[PDB]
Amino acid sequence: GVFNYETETTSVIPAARLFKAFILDGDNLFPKVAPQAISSVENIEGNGGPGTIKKISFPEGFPFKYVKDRVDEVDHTNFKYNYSVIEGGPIGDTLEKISNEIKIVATPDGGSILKISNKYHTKGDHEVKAEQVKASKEMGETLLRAVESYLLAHSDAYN
Repeated sequence: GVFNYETETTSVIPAARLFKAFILDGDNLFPKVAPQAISSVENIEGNGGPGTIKKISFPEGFPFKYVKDRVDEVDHTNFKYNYSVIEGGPIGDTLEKISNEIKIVATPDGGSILKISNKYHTKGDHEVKAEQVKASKEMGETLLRAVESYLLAHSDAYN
C-alpha cells in the first residue's frame, strides 16, 4: 500500500534560481556542496527527463550504501519535480518504491517555499517508521541548506 508524508520548508533563494540549481543541477551540486551527505551522483541512463536513472552514493558510515533514483516528471513552468527511489538502500522485499513530488513556489519577499510529498509503496504491508521519514527530511534539508549557502556565495551561478 501507500504511506504519504508531506512537509514544507522555506528558502531565501528565489524559486526559479533554486529550481535551476537544487533540482536541475543536483548531480553536479550535491557532491560538491554537501560531500558529507552525498559522495557521488552517476547518470546511468537518460538525458534528464522522465525515466532518467541516477545512482546516488552515500559517504562511508551512512546507513545505506546507495540508492538509484528515476526522474518521473520535470515541470519547468511550475517548478515541479517528481522522482522515485527505485533500488538500493531501503528498497527491497518490504519497500518497493518511494515516489517524491517537490514543488517550489515564489514568495513576495524574494524567497521560496518548497512543498514536498514522499509516498512509500510497500508490499504488504510493512509499516513505514518515523525514523525513516525523519532521515529523508533531514537529508533534504541538509542538501537545501548547502545549495542555498552556495547560491548566496556564488552570485553568478544559475541566473
